[PDB]
Amino acid sequence: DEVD
Amino acid sequence: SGISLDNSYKMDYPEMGLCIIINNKNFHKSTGMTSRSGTDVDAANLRETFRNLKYEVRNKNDLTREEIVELMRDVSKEDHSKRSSFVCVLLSHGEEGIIFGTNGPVDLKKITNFFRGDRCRSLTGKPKLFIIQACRGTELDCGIETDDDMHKIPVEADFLYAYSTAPGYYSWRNSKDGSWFIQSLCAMLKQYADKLEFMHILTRVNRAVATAFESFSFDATFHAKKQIPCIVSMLTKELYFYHH
Repeated sequence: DEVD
Repeated sequence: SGISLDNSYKMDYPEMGLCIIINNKNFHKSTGMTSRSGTDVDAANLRETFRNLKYEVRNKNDLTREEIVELMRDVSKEDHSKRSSFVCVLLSHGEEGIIFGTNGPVDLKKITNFFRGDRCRSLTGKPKLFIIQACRGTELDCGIETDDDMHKIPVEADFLYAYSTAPGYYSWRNSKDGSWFIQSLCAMLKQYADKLEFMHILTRVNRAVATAFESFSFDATFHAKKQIPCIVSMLTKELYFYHH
């Protein structure tokens, strides 16, 4: 999980 | 003839319309923006989903801020007379009201303005859908356990903005599965596009993202976080991807  | 109702958009034009997908994965080193691992899965999922909805899909990868504006300008200058609608999907880094080109930011208003009722006449009165997978800020959702005057239309009318996250919040993307929102959007369009109205499909996407996903991180600041999409509608009629 990563954020934009 | 018989009684006629006009509560839904005319979606029986010779073509459904264009589906422009801007997939920005790799960013210029000087911007300091990270590579968007998993966006490839999103772009492929969207291409297949919209192809099945009979849209003329055009996939564009790693576009600069100049190339995004040029593409949007050129597309808005095309003759959409025989097209029912217009769809644009933006997959990139972002901030509130901003989407990132590979070398810098573009105001979302600059992109959408090209399609205004007065600027793109062949799309006037037709639904213009903007699906945005990008952050809208840096907030994290911690979650919770469960007189009469009588021929004009507004230039901002007939637009739908399907944002991946609420205003001011980060948007989540899984490196292997793709983004939470796009995964959910494609799944709901595949199952319900021939059955439900678009706002109802988007409401199912809201539920899917809200219930089935939670972040996992070794960093406490980014662990166990939630997300809720944001449907922004300026539509004047109901939208069904099918017709009689």
